[PDB]
Amino acid sequence: GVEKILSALEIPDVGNLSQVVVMKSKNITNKCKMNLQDNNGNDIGFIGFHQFNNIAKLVASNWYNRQIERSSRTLGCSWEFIPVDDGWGERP
Amino acid sequence: ILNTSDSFVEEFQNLGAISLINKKENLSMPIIESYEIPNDMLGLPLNDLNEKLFNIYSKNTAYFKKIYYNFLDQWWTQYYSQYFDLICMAKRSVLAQETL
Amino acid sequence: LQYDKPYYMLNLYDPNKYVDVNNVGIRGYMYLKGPRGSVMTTNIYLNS
Amino acid sequence: DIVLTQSPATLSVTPGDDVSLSCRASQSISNNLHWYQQKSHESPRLLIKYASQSISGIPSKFGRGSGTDFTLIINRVETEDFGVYFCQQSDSWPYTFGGTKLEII
Amino acid sequence: FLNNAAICVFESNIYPKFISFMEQCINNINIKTKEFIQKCTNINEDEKLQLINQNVFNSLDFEFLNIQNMKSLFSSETALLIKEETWPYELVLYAFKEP
Amino acid sequence: QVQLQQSGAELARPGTSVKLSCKASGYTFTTYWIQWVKQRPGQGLEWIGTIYPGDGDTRYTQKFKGKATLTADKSSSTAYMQLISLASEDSAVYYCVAGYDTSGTMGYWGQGTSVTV
Amino acid sequence: PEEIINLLNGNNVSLMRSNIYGDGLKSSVDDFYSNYKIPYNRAYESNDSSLDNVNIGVIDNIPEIIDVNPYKENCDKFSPVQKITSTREINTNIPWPINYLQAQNTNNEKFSLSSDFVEVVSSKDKSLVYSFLSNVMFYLDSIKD
Amino acid sequence: QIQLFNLESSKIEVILKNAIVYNSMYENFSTSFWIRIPKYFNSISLNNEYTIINCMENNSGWKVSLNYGEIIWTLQDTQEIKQRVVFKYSQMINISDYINRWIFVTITNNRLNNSKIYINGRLIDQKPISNLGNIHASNNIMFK
Ligand SMILES: [Mg+2]
Repeated sequence: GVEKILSALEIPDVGNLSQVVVMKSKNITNKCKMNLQDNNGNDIGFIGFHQFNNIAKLVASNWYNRQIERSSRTLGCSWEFIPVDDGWGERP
Repeated sequence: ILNTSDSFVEEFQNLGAISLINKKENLSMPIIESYEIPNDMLGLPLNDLNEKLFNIYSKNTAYFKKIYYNFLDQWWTQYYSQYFDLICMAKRSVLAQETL
Repeated sequence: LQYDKPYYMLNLYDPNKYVDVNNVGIRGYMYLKGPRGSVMTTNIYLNS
Repeated sequence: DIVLTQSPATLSVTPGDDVSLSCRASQSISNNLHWYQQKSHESPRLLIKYASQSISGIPSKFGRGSGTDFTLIINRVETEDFGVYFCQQSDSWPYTFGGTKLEII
Repeated sequence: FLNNAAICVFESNIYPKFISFMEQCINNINIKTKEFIQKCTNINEDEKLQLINQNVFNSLDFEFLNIQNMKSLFSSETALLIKEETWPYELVLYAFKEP
Repeated sequence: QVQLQQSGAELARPGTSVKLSCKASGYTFTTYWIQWVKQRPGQGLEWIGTIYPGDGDTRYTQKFKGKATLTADKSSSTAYMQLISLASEDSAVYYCVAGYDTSGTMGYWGQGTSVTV
Repeated sequence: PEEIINLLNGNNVSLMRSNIYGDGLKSSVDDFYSNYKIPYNRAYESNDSSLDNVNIGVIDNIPEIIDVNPYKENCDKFSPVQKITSTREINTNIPWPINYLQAQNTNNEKFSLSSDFVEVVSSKDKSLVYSFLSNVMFYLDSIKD
Repeated sequence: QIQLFNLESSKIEVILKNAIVYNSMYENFSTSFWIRIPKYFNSISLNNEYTIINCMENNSGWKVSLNYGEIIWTLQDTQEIKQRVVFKYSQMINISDYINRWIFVTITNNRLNNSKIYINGRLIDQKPISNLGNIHASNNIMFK
């Protein structure tokens, strides 16, 4: 399947699995994209989600690579990183 | 519409957008609830008065937002309806000329 | 955006979902779980 | 309504001694209580406003209490400090009083 | 053109009357609040002054006009789909390396 | 400074009526509650009622409901109390007062009106 | 049509008749806005997500209802709703937008573009169609010989 | 990125040249800046307008002030005739684009037509300032 389900692995257990992430800044510049790549420089696809039964799993999909930038279909692989800030300051 | 002149564009510029429609005045002023403050707070102390005045203040702000939404709904129902009528009629005119 | 900094995640297609991990390991997966919930102080703020 | 029970009914004091006048409220009134002194043939005089606040040039030996238990301290009773002491509440509209009689031994 | 004309009508004809009604309302509210706070028994004049200044309403408390929200009203999903189906792109070649 | 002056008729027959007055000066007459206190000779204080002259807000105690009638004239800075159906129990000294920080308290005192029924 | 615009002239003869169709919804002359009191209380204090609590797995695990214990009177007599569409017939001397719109349609195989609405609606042919395509008519004129 | 606290020593002063201080009735002018306003937590911030950027001199000039979900631009002539424009953002919302986020504010002032306030490059509000007379701004701009 083109949809590769992402997983959280032990750091000493990654081995030769696909882990190299290329970051992208799209316009502030809040919109962030993450294209996954194996250790051979090939594209695994952008990191978004896909529906498997009830659960929408985090997935590297090359279908995003087939979509033009800024298209609505690219809003699934667009992410927002939120650090703890003293201006927001709710309980972590 | 505004075709009585030799140029519609300058007439629109002069007379504003409101001149495009036929029913200019349709707004009805909503009735308010007359403002009253409860009488049990006359003898309240300082600290225990302030934070309930806070609640009443937020109430008044919410009431203001509600009145604004009433005006917005009036605009959409009474005014923008005629402009969407104009949109559809102009599109039909475009289609007729294209057919010609 | 900085290295070595912890960031909670938001997905722009479904802002009301947050990233959660079902199980750790190759046999596990990570998915978007909702709702986020609401944090509030009355008459001041009520946010996700 | 609010009832102010004041104690003692009458008191005898040596000049130069500390005294306490107890004012008990049937309901909680925060600090909305006020102490007054009334001498012979004279109208009462405001001593300390609120639970504990100084007024003009009243002797600097008064003011104490909150809630339902209030006390009028007097650090050094002098000869002119004879008279009736009253406490009143300004929380509820009834606006009740009490009564105590400070005499000097 | 006609959407912008209608929004201009809201800004030029409806919003002013909303503003007039709102200041008519807030004048009454401010008068009532000031008189009530002066009626208060268990606070002094400084507290009355600061509390009146605390809970006054000015013209800024009801200036809700946001032209960008008005414009975004018509930014429906269907409009987005039409925009992306009718943009001038007739060919956009992409190429990448899958495993 | 603030001063309060009361007159009263000071002498009346049982069953008749009387109207005591209280003139205020030195402050804004319409910003302080003005209250009346009854004191029988040698007894303690007895609260009667309070008037706000800003908009004429009356509030009485239940014991002096039909006896006392409180009014105030905005233009003359005068607060009046009317005692009607006078009996022997009304012979007392009557004070009209208003506070200076807490409007409910009595800070500044009038000279009093001694009535005799 | 909800109403019909009859465009007359000075001599009061029908030059054209245009249709205006209604929405089909019921109408009320009561003017809701003028009588509505905006609530002060009880509404003082809406995410794009409503079906989150629908769990497809557990629902798919619920067995079908087999042994039905029917409730005898579970339905009403179905009453159809009928509607009589009324048509108004209103006259005017100043052309309406629908008048100008209808003037741009012709069933004639051979027609001619014109920028004169009165001439188009009063045509004695009647093969003239109202058009505001100024450049098109200009170019068609330039090559007429 | 500059952080200004509610302290007297947390301030930035700009002494302007005498040839660029505003004193006119007809000269249009604009301002722009990126501001990050933290969320309001206390009720004491309710109905508490506080200036952050100050260019007022004897009640004449311009100031940028803040309030509970309010960015306020204030113009005032020498006759104490003043006009205020506002951008309001609510704190009662699931996810906000303005609360504790960097916002690009732009205020344009046409002395003949209107004063307009834009947020993130989009027109937000406008008020007619054509009824304002002569405005004499400050010789310095105060950020505090
Ligand atoms: Mg999917």
